[PDB]
Amino acid sequence: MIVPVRCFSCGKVVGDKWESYLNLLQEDELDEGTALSRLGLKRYCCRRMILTHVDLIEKFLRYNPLEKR
Amino acid sequence: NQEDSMIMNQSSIDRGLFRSLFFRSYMDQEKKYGMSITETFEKPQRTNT
Amino acid sequence: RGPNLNIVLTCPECKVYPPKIVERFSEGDVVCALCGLVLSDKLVDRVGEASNPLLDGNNLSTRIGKGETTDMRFTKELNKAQGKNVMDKKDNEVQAAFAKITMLCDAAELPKIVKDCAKEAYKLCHDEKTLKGKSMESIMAASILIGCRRAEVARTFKEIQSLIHVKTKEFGKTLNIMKNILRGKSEDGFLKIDTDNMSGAQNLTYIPRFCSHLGLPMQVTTSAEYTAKKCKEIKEIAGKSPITIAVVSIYLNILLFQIPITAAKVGQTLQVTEGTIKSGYKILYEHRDKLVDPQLIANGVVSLDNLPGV
Amino acid sequence: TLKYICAECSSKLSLSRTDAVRCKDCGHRILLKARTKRLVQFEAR
Amino acid sequence: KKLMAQIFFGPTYYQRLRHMVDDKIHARARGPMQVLTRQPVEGRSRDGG
Amino acid sequence: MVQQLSLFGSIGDDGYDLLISTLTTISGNPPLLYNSLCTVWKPNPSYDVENVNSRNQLVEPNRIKLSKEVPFSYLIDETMMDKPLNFRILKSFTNDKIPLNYAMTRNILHNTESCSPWSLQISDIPAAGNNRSVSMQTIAETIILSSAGKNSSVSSLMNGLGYVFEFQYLTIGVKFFMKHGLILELQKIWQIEEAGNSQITSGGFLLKAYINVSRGTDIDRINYTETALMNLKKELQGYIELSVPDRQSMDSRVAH
Ligand SMILES: [Mg+2]
Ligand SMILES: [Zn+2]
Ligand SMILES: [Zn+2]
Ligand SMILES: [Zn+2]
Repeated sequence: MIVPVRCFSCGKVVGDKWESYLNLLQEDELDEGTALSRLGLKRYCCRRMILTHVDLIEKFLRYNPLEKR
Repeated sequence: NQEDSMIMNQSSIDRGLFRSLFFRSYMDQEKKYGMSITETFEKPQRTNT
Repeated sequence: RGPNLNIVLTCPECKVYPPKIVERFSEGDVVCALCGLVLSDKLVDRVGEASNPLLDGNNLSTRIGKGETTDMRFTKELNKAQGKNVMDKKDNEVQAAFAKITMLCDAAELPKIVKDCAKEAYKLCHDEKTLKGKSMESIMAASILIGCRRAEVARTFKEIQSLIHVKTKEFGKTLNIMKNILRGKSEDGFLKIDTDNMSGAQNLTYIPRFCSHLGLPMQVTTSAEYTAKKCKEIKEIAGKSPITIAVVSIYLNILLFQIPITAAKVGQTLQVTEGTIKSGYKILYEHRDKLVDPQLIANGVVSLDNLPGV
Repeated sequence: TLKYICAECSSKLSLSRTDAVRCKDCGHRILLKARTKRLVQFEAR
Repeated sequence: KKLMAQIFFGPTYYQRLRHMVDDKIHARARGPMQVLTRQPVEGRSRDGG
Repeated sequence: MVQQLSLFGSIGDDGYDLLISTLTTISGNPPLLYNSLCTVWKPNPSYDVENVNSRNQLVEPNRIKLSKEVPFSYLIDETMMDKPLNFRILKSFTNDKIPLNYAMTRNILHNTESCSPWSLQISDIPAAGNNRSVSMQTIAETIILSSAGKNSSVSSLMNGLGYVFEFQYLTIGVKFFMKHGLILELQKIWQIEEAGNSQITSGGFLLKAYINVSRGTDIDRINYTETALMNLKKELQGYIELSVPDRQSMDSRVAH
């Protein structure tokens, strides 16, 4: 839904790396493995935590808010 | 983990492995059986209900 | 009168009346809450058929139909058996009248609350000596009108006459007789507060349906409701029929919102004389300030200069 | 008396018992009861 | 200590199935009885037998 | 966690000396004049309480009582110093006239530094089992020894624990310590009020024959004390009747 705060296996904080991962993908033209390595995810548990994350929160956000202030 | 059991990581469970939301919806109606026989939504009181 | 046959379930040790009793459903127990003594155990919380003893009474009957292996000569003889019964002729005719009520409400696509209210109104006004010579279609029409008014889904005499070919005079006579019978039944049994349900005008309930028939927006419908509410304060037009009041308020708000629907089209849709609509608009033209909803002109969605003069 | 929000126009409304359950601004018939004003406690686990 | 055997190790896709033990755990010492047979009722939601 | 195995009765004022002589013959012990000013505290009605406790068991609010002696110089009205303190002084106490009054009991309660010793007793309704021939009640009691501070009055301490004063009574009587730990008390009770004292035991003495057992789980001890009470009852038949009083009477819970 939204990127997890920590890696499930080891507990490395990965929730701060999602925007930089997307930026390395879309404006530095790196492939995903080099992007993960540049973020510093060397364990494949941490690599799949970002690589396999499906970020459904903007799909949820395209709907109008039910309570609007 | 014998006979198809599995050992899951409690630390991974704490960090959110396979955590899920469960939603259950309860639907209720107020219906009019007759003239004065009508259901109504209100907070009931033990003195008169 | 008669035997008591009532179980008063009290704690035999606390000796407190009224007893403080907890019915523990999950444990199947009834306990005294003061001391915890179990008074009665093995509590009883599908297999039959539903029957409401208010609509068709305490009538229990089963029909005969084809099974897995059924010869048709035996079914035809048994079907004539239930028909050739003299004890339940009144039950048969009241069920036929309920069937007519249901088919009329289905042809009108009225809701189930209207069907139930009309059926109960017919059952309460049935077999009354004051209602014997009136025609059955008039009984049906008056019961349908009473059901609509009681469900606040009120239609008009023109609607019920479009459904049922009934003469207007004895329709009104039947409606008056059944209203008297229903008030007598309410006084005899359970008493009901009217709170403006049987009222003859009910002009606020006709605005949304007529606006839907004309294809008007929701804000135009709400402004027409406000205008129809404020027309009651006007003495000269409060004596008019509620249909006419609703139609002239709707037409005034149509002219206010520049909806391209002519008075002839409104009259053809709502079965009101175009001259009557024009006269109502020309007499409500004088009271423009009170009728038109004030925050509409405050927000500027409409202006009072849009209405054509007389 | 009690606070409701329309389904799609997100308008705030106050309803009593005798009020019909409909939206007054756009005419929609689906209203959601408002989020409670009290603080709600969640363990962060 | 090192395990004498080396372990086949790596990511695998797993699915959380909807049979949770909390939706299936059920016990009844005494409870409601059926209307007809006055036997314990059916279902864990009805505190049955 | 004591249990009181108890029987109750009453006598008139005329038969008081006859019962004193009879019980002297029964026990071999002279009667013992005693008093205990009992002050009763109920939970504060301005305090919203929960029916549950720290655990998940739901309980009723209960009146909890504080009892202590009063010196007999405070009960002598400056006219009977000469007669010694014995069973004979209870014949004079028949009416509502008691020298201990509401002002002085208020002075005792408010301590107007250190406070006198008290006994804090909490008692529930007796057991509902209709198979015991004697009234069995459960009493939990502490001994409040001393107090200090600027807020050292025992009434304000009871307020701090959350209990306000409801009523108080002074009981004066004589007791016998007879065979095998049976305490039989014979007492008058006066309610102490600002409107005036009132003799609750009007025209007679109340009788309470009780045995304290530390472990009510010990069924052998319970049965032994019960059959000692019935032995006393059999010995006392013909003259006075011992019977179990009402559990609704012995209940000290706050009704609502
Ligand atoms: Mg299996
Ligand atoms: Zn990791
Ligand atoms: Zn009880
Ligand atoms: Zn809306």
